[PDB]
Amino acid sequence: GFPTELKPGTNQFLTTDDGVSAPILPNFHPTPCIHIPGEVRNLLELCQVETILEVNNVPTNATSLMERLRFPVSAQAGKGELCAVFRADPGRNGPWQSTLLGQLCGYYTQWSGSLEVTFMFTGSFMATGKMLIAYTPPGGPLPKDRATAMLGTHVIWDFGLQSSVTLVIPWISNTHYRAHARDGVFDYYTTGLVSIWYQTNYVVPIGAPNTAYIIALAAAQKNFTMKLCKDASDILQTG
Amino acid sequence: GFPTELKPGTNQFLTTDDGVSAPILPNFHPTPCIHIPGEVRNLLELCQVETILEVNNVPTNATSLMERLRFPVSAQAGKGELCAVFRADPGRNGPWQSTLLGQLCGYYTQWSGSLEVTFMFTGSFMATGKMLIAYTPPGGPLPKDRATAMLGTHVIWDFGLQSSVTLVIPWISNTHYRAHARDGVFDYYTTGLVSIWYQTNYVVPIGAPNTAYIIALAAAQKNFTMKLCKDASDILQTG
Amino acid sequence: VAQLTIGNSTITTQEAANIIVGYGEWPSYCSDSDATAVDKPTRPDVSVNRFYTLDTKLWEKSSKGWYWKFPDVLTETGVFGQNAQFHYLYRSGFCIHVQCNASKFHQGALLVAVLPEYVIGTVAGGTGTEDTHPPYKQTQPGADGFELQHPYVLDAGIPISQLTVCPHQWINLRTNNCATIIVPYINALPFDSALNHCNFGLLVVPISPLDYDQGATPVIPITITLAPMCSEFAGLR
Amino acid sequence: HSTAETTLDSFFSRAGLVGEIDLPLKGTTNPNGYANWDIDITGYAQMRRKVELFTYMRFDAEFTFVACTPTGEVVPQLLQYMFVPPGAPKPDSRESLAWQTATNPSVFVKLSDPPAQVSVPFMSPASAYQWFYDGYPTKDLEYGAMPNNMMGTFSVRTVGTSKSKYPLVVRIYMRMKHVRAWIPRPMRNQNYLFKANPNYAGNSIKPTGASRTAITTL
Amino acid sequence: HSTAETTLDSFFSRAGLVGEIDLPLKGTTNPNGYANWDIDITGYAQMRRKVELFTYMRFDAEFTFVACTPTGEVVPQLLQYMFVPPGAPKPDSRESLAWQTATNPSVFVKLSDPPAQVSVPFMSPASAYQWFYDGYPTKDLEYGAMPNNMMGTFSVRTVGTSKSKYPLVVRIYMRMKHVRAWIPRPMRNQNYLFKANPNYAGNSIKPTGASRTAITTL
Repeated sequence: GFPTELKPGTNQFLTTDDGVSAPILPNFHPTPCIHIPGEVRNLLELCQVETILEVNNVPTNATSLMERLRFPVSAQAGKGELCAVFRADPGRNGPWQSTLLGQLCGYYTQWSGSLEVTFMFTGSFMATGKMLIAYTPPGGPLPKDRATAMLGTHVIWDFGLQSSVTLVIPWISNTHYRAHARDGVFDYYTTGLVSIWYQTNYVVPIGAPNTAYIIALAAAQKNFTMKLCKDASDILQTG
Repeated sequence: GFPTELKPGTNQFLTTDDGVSAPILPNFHPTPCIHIPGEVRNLLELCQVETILEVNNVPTNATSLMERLRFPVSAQAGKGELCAVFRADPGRNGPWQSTLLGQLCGYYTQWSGSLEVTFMFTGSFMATGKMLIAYTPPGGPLPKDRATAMLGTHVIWDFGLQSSVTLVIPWISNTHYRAHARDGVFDYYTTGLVSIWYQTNYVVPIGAPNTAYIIALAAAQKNFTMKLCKDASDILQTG
Repeated sequence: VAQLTIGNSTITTQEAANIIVGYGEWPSYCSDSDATAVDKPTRPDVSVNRFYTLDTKLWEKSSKGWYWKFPDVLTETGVFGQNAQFHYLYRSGFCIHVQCNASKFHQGALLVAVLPEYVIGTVAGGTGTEDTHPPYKQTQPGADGFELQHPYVLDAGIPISQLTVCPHQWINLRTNNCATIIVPYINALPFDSALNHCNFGLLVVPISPLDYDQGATPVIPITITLAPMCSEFAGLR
Repeated sequence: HSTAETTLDSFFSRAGLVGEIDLPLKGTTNPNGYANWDIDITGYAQMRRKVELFTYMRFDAEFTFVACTPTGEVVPQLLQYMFVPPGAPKPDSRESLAWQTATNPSVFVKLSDPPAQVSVPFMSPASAYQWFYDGYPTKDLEYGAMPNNMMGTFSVRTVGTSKSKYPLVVRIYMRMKHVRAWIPRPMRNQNYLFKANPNYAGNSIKPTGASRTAITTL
Repeated sequence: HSTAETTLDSFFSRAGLVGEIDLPLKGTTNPNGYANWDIDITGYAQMRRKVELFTYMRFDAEFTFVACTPTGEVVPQLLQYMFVPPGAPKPDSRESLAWQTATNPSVFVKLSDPPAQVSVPFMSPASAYQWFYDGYPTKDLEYGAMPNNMMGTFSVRTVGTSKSKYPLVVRIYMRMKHVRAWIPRPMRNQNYLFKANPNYAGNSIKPTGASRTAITTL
């Protein structure tokens, strides 16, 4: 015959070896693939979709779960008051878990790209005012007050003019490794922060509700990426 | 020699692997194939052949078995009366078992195509009358009477004019799977139905028999097909 | 503002807000080289394809949300429900239009999305040990629709917070009132049953609750008007 | 700069464990030295939720068989793995004639011989496997049942007329290949209760993710 | 749209079981640790009726041998499979010189070695194997006897001068390849009684298929 020497790894079964195997049904002609709308090809398509960010992830009472989707603003809040705050940690617990992006980050170990949060005011049409939305890069501590946050990368939002506004998070990178307990977790540290302060108070004419809610929607830019498939889940197929 | 690694499936015997094996008699020159009439190449050739359909599959009495091949029409039958009925189920029990098509469907699991039944009046030449032949697609219940069947896809047949007539069954598809008892059977459901009613009565002059028979012949169109070889039989080679 | 007509149906609607053509595809027909090229499938144009205006649902502060099934919603309604029933197969695209009528003194936000193969899952007894299957009134509510009981998980164990991944459109009272969506035929087969399979379900839920000061109308009428696109049928019975 | 890892195929590759057969000598479990395993890709826990991200899918499966005694030992015993396509009858006994029906692919291999491995095609008579079906097949218990999603059964047994001399354990891995998916949908956020439907616990309805005290504290 | 499966070759492929040799230690069956098997393709029950659909046929056969002890065990025993072409003399004993006649192809293999496998040509001196012969070879018992349809004999035995130490069982599979058929004919609708002729039971003459009550009821 033809001279050969078998090399180590012969007869082994690698769960990730993508070789070919013998077709059980050689003659079978599987029913032809026809056209179906919205085919997905690469998960990052999904990551660029706006999902509701449960910033108000505080109520747990079963019947108030719908409340996590929206946080509110009211007349009672005085100028300068801090409305709300959260981090730019897509994969870690908290707000991002609600977004689709967050859930997909979970099947991966590393990632990086620019994010993008959009705020939607759902209050009465007659209401007006200004909100200051500031981003404090990783490391920078949550600004003491409105004015100090006013010096950072911020955006004055007048929902009297535009009902929507989108903020871009320049960058977030879950790359810095951590071996705490005895379980190694490739964690953030890049917990960028997004604060939101009442630049002015909530103003309304008689006849309009003195409270309104807002909805956070997030997605990642086209420059987003992920690495290291890592299946992990609390939800599994029960016996 | 030449470096090689054996992959799983090595040394296995697949009853369907169509590889090559060593010729026991290398020098032997087998007697040359000469020309023989009517060579068959693909079974579907056979399926397009007209075979007698035992519509009248009722007598079992050994000496009356020849009766299954033909059903009759007579003077006694009044206008509108239902002469006969059956389904368009090539592979299932009943009438189709007699046709060659039926028997071939048995060695296969799935199939689909247009069928074609031809009726032959074998009565006296002096007889005349009309028969209504209607097809009720799958789902549609056997028409109550002649008139309601008259509204469906039908054909008035005057055997006073033409002794033959051929009906086409647009489509039949044994594709809908069924796991009843604990034995999974890819069954019809497409039991299309073919009804036949005495549009007019049987008319004859003195001297001619008041009964005549008819013969059903079926085959499938050229658009017929079958899938999944499945050997099955009640008749086997005895010990 | 202007009014469009399709036969005997004439709706008064706004010029042309942003429409959402689900999955970037337009409800088209199906060519001759298919599964049933013999039983040439008749395509309704006349009355069958026009503007149906379903029984308006009333938005409330406590409203949890609503959903209808397709084509179920219409198999009861008019000459279209006529075809869907006495016919063997069906494929059809849809133009859905949803509008509210509220004063500039009401506030709210309704997410309106379409979800293929919307399979309802009930509570399962409560403790999780009862294999109770959703009724027929819950699986195919008709033209009255049905109310969610667990909006957060869309009565099916899925976050609504992620429903935007489906052909959706928003209706924020302080900006718009009408939302429109074009839906193509979506199924693993060219044709299918119109009474057994509901290719999809229209979802409309209050993400930001309805609100107003005492004295303003307490219920905001939501009017769903919809029209069949390139609808086809085969095998009459 | 590359995004090869975020593709469908990349996401669904890897041969996961989806089945495990026990063939004890003395036992309540599979007493006839044989077993039938209807192909369930949910066999790998993590799987269900991953696929249930899409409405429709299509793919081929590569099966690799790992057999040994409970302690993971290798012994001189021959085995028959039979694949009964959907629609074909599974063996009711250790001598059912199904074991010899040519139309049921079978593969033989010694425990010593490395893993057995075969590819199985896209069976479904439909254009795609569909994880969700909003209807019934022509209040009911047939709701959400798309049967045309059956891949088939795998029948395993010791070769020979007599019971095997050793206690055996077969493990079935499955790599999904050539994947295509359509219509993406909300990621299951509630615990699964049944293998058939999406029903959840209406008491234990938990918030998608970790909660906190105030919306002003981190 | 494709009709590859309905071809002759497709229909007749698959290696079916057509033979089984028993070589017990203590026994009434094959007491001399050897056996002769004249090639019968009817060995696979289902076969007879399938081929008897045609009048004439032609083909090659691929034989695969499966040997083990009754429990399907593998043991260190060597075996000789001898093919005696038609016209060649089969061995009358475990020491017949036929076993050593070069003109009788023989193949040796250990039970451990995977299945033995060889192809056998279209033997027949005629242009085709013919399942039906309406005559006699130059009331009789030679009716329907087309002898020129013999493929040959397969003689099996344990290697060595002495009986084997183990009880053995050989199984012979046969895949038919390169098939050509002529003159199709009515599908046997009655039960077979003999391997030679088409004789049937003249009392038990059953209707081709399932009967019903009236021709107006379904």
